[PDB]
Amino acid sequence: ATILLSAAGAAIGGGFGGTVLGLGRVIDQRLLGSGSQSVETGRVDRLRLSSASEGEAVGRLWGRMRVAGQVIWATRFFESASYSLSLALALCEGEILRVGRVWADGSEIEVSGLNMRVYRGGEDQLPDPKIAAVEGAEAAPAYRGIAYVVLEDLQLAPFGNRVPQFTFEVVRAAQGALAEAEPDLTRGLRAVALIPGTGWSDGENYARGHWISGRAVAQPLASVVAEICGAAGITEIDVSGLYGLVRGYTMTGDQTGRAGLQALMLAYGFEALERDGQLVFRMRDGRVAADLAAADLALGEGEAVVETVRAAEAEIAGRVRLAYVEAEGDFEVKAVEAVFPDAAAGAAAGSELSLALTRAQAQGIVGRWLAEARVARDTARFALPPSRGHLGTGDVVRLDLPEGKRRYRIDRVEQAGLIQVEAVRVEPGIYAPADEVED
Amino acid sequence: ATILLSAAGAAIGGGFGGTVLGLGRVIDQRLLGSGSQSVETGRVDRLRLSSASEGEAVGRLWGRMRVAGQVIWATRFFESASYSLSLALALCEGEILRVGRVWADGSEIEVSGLNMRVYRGGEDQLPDPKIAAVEGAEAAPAYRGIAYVVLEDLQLAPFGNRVPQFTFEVVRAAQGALAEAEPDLTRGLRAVALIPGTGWSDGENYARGHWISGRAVAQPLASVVAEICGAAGITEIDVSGLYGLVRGYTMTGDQTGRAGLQALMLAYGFEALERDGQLVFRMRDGRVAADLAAADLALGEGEAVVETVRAAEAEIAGRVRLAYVEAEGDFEVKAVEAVFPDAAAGAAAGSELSLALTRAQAQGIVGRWLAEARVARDTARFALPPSRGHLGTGDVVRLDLPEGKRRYRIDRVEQAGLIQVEAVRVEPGIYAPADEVED
Amino acid sequence: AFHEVRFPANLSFGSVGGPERRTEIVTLSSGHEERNSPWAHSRRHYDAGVGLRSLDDVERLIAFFEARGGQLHGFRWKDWAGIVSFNEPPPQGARVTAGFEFDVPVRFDTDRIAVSVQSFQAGDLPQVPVVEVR
Amino acid sequence: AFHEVRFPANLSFGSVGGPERRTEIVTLSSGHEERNSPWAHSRRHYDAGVGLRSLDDVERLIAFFEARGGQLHGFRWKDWAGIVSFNEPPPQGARVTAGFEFDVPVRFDTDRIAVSVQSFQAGDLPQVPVVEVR
Amino acid sequence: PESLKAHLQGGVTTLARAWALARADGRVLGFTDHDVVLRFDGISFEPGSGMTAKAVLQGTGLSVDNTESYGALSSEAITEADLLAGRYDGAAVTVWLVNWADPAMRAVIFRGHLGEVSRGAGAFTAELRGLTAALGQEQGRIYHPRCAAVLGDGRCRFDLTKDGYALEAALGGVDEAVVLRLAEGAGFEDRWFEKGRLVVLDGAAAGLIGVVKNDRLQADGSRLIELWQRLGANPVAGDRVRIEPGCDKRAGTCRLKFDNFLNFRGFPHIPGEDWMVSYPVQSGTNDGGSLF
Amino acid sequence: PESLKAHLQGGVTTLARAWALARADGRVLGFTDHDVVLRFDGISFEPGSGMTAKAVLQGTGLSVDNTESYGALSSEAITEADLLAGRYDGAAVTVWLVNWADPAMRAVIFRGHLGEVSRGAGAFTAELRGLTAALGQEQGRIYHPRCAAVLGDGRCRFDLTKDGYALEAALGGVDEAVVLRLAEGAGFEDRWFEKGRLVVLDGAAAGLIGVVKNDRLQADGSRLIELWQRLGANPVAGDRVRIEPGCDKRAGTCRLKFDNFLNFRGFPHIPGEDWMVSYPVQSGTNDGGSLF
Amino acid sequence: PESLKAHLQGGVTTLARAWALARADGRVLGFTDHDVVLRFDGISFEPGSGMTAKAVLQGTGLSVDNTESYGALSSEAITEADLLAGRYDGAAVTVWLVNWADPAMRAVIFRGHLGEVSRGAGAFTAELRGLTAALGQEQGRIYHPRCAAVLGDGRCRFDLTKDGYALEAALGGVDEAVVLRLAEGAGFEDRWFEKGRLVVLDGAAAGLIGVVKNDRLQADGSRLIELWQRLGANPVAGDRVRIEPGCDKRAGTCRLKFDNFLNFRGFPHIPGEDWMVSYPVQSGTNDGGSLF
Ligand code: SF4
Ligand code: SF4
Ligand code: SF4
Repeated sequence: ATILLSAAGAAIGGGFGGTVLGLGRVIDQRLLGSGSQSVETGRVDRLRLSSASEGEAVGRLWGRMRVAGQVIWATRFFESASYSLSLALALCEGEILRVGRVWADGSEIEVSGLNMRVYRGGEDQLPDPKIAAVEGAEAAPAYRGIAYVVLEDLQLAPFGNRVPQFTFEVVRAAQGALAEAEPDLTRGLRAVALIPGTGWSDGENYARGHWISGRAVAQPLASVVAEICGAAGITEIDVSGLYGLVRGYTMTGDQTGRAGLQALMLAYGFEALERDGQLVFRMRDGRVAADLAAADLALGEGEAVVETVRAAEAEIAGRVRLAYVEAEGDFEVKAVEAVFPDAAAGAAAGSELSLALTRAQAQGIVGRWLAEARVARDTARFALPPSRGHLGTGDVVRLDLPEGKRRYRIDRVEQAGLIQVEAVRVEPGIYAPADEVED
Repeated sequence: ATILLSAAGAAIGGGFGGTVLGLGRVIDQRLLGSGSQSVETGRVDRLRLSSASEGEAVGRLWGRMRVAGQVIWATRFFESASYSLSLALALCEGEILRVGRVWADGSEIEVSGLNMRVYRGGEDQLPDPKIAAVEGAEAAPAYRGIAYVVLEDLQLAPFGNRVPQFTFEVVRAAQGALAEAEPDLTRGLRAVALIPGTGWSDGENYARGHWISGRAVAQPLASVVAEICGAAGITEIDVSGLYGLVRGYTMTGDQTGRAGLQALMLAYGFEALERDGQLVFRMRDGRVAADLAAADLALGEGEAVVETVRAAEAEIAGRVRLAYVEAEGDFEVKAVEAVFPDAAAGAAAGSELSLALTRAQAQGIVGRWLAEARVARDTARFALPPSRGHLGTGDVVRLDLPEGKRRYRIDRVEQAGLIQVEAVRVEPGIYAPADEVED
Repeated sequence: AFHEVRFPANLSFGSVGGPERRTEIVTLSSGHEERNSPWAHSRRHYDAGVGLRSLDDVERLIAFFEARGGQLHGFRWKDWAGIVSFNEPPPQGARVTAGFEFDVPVRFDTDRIAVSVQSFQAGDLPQVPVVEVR
Repeated sequence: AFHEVRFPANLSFGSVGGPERRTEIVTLSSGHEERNSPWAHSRRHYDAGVGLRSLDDVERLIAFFEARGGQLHGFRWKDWAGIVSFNEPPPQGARVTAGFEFDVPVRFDTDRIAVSVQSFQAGDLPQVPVVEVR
Repeated sequence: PESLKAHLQGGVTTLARAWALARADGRVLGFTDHDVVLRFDGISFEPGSGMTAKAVLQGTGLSVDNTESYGALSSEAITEADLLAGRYDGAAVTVWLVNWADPAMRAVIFRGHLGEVSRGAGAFTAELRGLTAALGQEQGRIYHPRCAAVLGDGRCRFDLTKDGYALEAALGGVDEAVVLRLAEGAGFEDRWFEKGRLVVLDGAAAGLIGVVKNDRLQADGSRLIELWQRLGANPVAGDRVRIEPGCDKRAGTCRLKFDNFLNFRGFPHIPGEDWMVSYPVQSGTNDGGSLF
Repeated sequence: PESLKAHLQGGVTTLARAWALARADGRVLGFTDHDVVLRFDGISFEPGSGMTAKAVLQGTGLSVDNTESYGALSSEAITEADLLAGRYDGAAVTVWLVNWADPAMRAVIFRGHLGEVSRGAGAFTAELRGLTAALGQEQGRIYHPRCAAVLGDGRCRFDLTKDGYALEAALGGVDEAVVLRLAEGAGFEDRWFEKGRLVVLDGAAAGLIGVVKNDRLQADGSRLIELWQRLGANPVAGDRVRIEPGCDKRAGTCRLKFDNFLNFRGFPHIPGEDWMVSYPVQSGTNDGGSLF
Repeated sequence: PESLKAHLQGGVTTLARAWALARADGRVLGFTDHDVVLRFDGISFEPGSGMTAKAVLQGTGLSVDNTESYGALSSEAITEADLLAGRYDGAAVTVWLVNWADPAMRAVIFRGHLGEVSRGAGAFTAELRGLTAALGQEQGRIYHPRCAAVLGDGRCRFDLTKDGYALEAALGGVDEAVVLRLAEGAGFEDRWFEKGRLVVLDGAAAGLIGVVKNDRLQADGSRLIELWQRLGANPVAGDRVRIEPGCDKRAGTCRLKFDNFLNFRGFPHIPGEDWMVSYPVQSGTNDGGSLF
């Protein structure tokens, strides 16, 4: 007997379920290009609160960034007669540097007032804190990986009498097998000293000064993306072409692995190329590798030497926005925007990045996207012969035409013995410092 | 070499990504019909709270409706010795009428107790409030578009000592180039007076009384939909066929433009027709323009003169629901439902409209949808010749048959020189007042 | 576009060709029809030319496709079938002639041609369709 | 729609054509099935006309397609096969004649025609399918 | 159709499609199916290009209409060096359905906005987005601590010619259309205009807008200026540009460089989340001040 | 299959498909592939219609099964003036797989619910939704301040015939099947039944339910009543309708017009969100009362 | 390509595809298009199987690459009794593009991971997931009150051979490859290993891992052990298994049975949601204690 209109049903499931197996987002997709599908990424956490449940995941972070933590092993309320507790707040995993500048619900509490005992969460397996001798040694938990902070005889008097939501500035050095080789500051320094001293003051040259207070924490972008693939298990990871400072990224547990990495591909713009099995992560530039003439393209599928698509004017992202974290002061969600002067009439396209970066840098990034997303309107769809197959999937083609000589970075190489390319328009001058003043 | 089963992959992306480029929802789709895809719309805000972050968008509203506002420029807590602040809460954009009936966290505070200075947010660029001479004149912000309300020497004593969430009744007149032409009450009145006076009392004839207290605020539906396309930039907008009162609609910033408008297409039901480049917004009626006989249809694609689809009984929306705002009393989220007497056994389909309307009107709307969604089960799919091409995309066809003579409003006209139509069944008696009693 | 020559003189019996129209049509399924014409003119659309002479004629014919041809040039075409009107109806033809005296400038409807050898000196090619681009 | 002329007199042996019925049909896979037609007439649908005369007849025939033709005009058609009824059943034909005496106004079912030259004076064209639009 | 129904109800009809697009520049272009050049307005529709007219769709919903409109590119036509450089972006069309026998028998099918143009293989294919393209986009301000408007905007009117602010000087040394030497660098501050409009009003790039960055004068008032993006048309080292001054969109740069601090349209103070959930501790500074 | 395996394991088999649908009205309809009229139950399956039987699908998941079941509409059959008016909506089917040589050798493939029927070109195509159609729908009450039940419901039993409440009178003046004159208007209040069941039990619309609105008597007890929707079958100005009274589903209209205020099944007071986050101020009214 | 461009820029080229997959076991397999067995490394590529090489795709995005790689299964080859039992799961490939005239002229197209293998009709079809398969997965710990690590893990090192913990004994009585009799049951506690690794290192299932359950000794140290799942290859009642002990992943079972309570990597106390929103009532127990 014949078939019904579940011919449309078998066309979907699993007719299209096989695809995504083997495979605000308003601005996330244009920056990756045709590329691949941009996974939902980094709904930035504002009002960081600590939930004491059993279903919250272990967070991870790299550098100076506040994290909420959560309660593990709180004793009963103790009335001195006007209360007292013994908390232990677990921040993040891995060996960390020390936790300073604790502030609870509200503005600020002085850490000298507290009796906190910070712990690195060392794989060395730090023993029991002995404040858990309330429980006793025989049931004292001895957390190996996670970096918990206990609190001792905490007076609940100044903040009500309820438990306040504590939030902790944490400094975590990037770890992993690629990180222990090639040591950056956080252990590479091996004794700096030279404290300038010589005592409201002269901090106008701090952004250009030789001294390294504050910014010694920030990990290079090379090892943090190496930490992601290390935790995911890819040790074949190649990352020598990366040049960036992280300064406090933070993704939670069960953040897909790649969706934590994909926020970095919007900020620093790097390729995630994978020429060979190395998965080369190179920083994206305009350095042209191909120099094709128009005479040197192959015969494509659609029988056009170069199909050139220019995207709609009604969707060009006239103004772009961020949701970065303040990273110098009290870590709070902020926003800058870049507005193109001719067409400001609409198309607001913003996204949220959960990392922490300064004020002139955020206006630099959004100034870079608004230029790039209007440059990346043009896409090219051509086929080039396997006579020059050394055009890796992330290279950029000069592509001489009779009218233009416009560069093109390429995506979605599908070859089978005929390299067919979905390029995208990329200029070299996009990837520069914006050189803006600071706050 | 051959191709893989990414033939299913290239069938999706961007094989189907080109479509939505050039293009509770349970009841939203049936009311627009085959029509077009109903965008997610109006998750109604209950517990209106004010967040003092930097990532919340500028709200917009039209008429008497409470809005949360947010904090901009709060001074430090001042202890008289038992606290004091200097807030400024920014409500919405555009020139507004005055803000009355402020109520904070909780029930109600008397505005005579406050020292608030309301501001219209005039494009005339209102100067500094001089309460920001705390900051000084040289850094005093002088907000042009947004309508902020400062608060002066606010005692935080009655509501705890924390800052309470303030919520403000705001009256905003519909603006835009189509609104300044054809003035309605809010400036059209040009002096009414005639205060009845002649002093629990006789308000049983207020809904039928000649006096205009309260309902003088409510803007006509013609200019509010003109304000949307004006802010979106369509000045070619045609709206003379609209007849409705808005009474306090509210969409936030980044509400897509159209998704704010699409809530009105569910309430007042209007076409958004676009015969010509005017984009005619006409109110939907049953006024028949076509009078086709069965002999006068063209030869379609499927080689059937009229394909008639009747939708499933298991999905007819047996009971429909709303989430309107109270609009007379303390503005709170409410709900009414209309239940069809024969089939009440299931299919609850509700949606949420963020506008404000009275009690007999809400039961009128849900009484209209439950009738319409069961009428709009029948859809017709026929083709009519270009000999009568003056059937615009939103007209309604009599469509004489041998058995029935059932009307059909049309959608999805695709012509290319053969006008092929996906109609939908529409009766005239649906669009009437329900004539119900009030609360 | 050229004004170069008519053609080689030889044309075999069977050189077919007649005017075209788009005239898209709806065929109203329950009665008569209604149909539109956007042309006001007609592409003459000559087909099925055949060169048949010695091989001395072939090398001036294969490069007829090549030299002044390429793809995109005129080579005014001779019809064996300044404004000409047709008065045999009470309607009118009134169809213009950009070239003089039935010369109908065309172009070949081929990506390639195919000349055959039939004997020591026989040169044949089966078809060269044209459409008379303006 | 015109009333211009019948046609050139010549029609070759093989000028085929017979009534065409919508006959919308369901074809139940069980067995017997029902059907109905919305015409109450029948498009006569004549095909395969051939003009064969001298080349003097051709130029009044190629512009027959063009001048009063275009695509969308009548040119009443002569059948070699005011209301005519058919009484050989106890049912009836009762089919109308808008034109007089079997003249059946039509239109050609072609975007183009294709006239051939078969000898110094021979003019041929293989087919001109019509459908007698009302 | 508008009173051509007498023409149209007859089966004998002759309506040939035709349309005009108005570019962002003042010139229009003409296109028709009729195969003979015709005009009714002063547009002179040419059948040399354009015009396949494939299947205009409609919808009562806010979703746009569409027509891919296959055609040809040529020297008289769009020519694609014009198209690639940045023109035809917000090009407005009207499609018409004229009678070629009498062009006073016509109507508009839709007035479009021509969103996506895909050119290739010596031809172009241009999706005609419908009247409702602007709906479906996000418009709003997000209370961010910068400004929000451009210089010419109504929310911050400036009178951008009011003094020696604009740099009107003609161009030399165009190099790779990002670097621009500019013979008359001298006349202004170093790094005066960092976010400005490089409107170029002569030559190849006629009326084309780019954005400046790196306003640096190296020697004797050279004023080497970069841009974010290519202009897309090469200036010929003789063109005239004018550059409006640069706004950092910040309160300090607003009031110092420009006088217009009144028309700010920005949100400088905007306390923060941690202020909001804070309860007032009775320690340290609790007197009225800036909170900055 | 149920013990026809002895028939079925042989390659020589003869199982001809056949099914019966029971309409919402008491009559059933018969359909078979066998090409000869056969019956096993009192259904008399007719091969004159129905029966293409295309590809019943299955699933352990809650998703329904489906069968499009192409067929024919005729005067003996569905006839489509029956179908369009509102019948065959919740029509229940059983598909069978009978042996035509012996109809006692049969089973049920599924028992369906016939959701979507698409008729066209002189035929009908009717998607047979599976047994699990009711799952996948939202059922609930939302604490709204009206009532929630219909009059006949178990949550509000009424005894709807208990007095002169129902209007049993025969119909005249049907007009456009929305307006109904009704000769015997007199006997009740003006605007008595505003949300009632217009069950019409005779003639063309036999047992068809509409909902009333605008119960107005103009002169001498005319009682002109509108409806929300068309009945879909024209009443013939002689039919008998009965109209149950109208419930506004409100506490005031409940207890006044009807006695049954006990069986309310509604939520009248329901304080509100602003009450919930309110802290008690010690000013004004703070004594026990209605809060209304 | 790596310095075969001199070979490749000529139109006369001869690059024949070829690839090697390394299974989870130490053996590799060879595959080539060249139709003659060739090798460059010690792999001995065989053209007897594999190798249709359909359309490797790429992407700058984190999404994997793919190649379906149609081929043949045979006794020398994969043979599909190997594949079905649980091998070739995380099989790592490298595809090469060798010159068959000179195999020193080669490169790697990608190094894959061979995710989905669909075998059927006497052939196999194996989707080659790209290098980035591991990205796109969720990895994390959720503060649950058990442990979180396996026995061999770095977060809980154990020295799993340190005493008589492992049961090294050779197998008898395999039955349906879930029940295992085991001749040498005696030597351990009853129900000693309940979540352990049944690594079988001889015979048919060579190096195949299952998980134990129901460690019960019925008579004279029989130790009948179930498994969760089939091994997929039948052990032959003579194989040698070793079973590591079972960890309940709980603090009581941690410290009692095992000494390693220090390396816990778990979260035993974890107070709860109701503790968090609780305000301290000044009644009953409010002295410092376990809260357990
Ligand atoms: S700084 Fe002044 S002129 Fe410049 S954008 Fe801001 S408000 Fe407008
Ligand atoms: S008013 Fe009474 S009878 Fe009517 S629906 Fe409500 S509870 Fe039932
Ligand atoms: S009980 Fe001990 S050995 Fe076992 S998994 Fe837990 S920590 Fe590791």
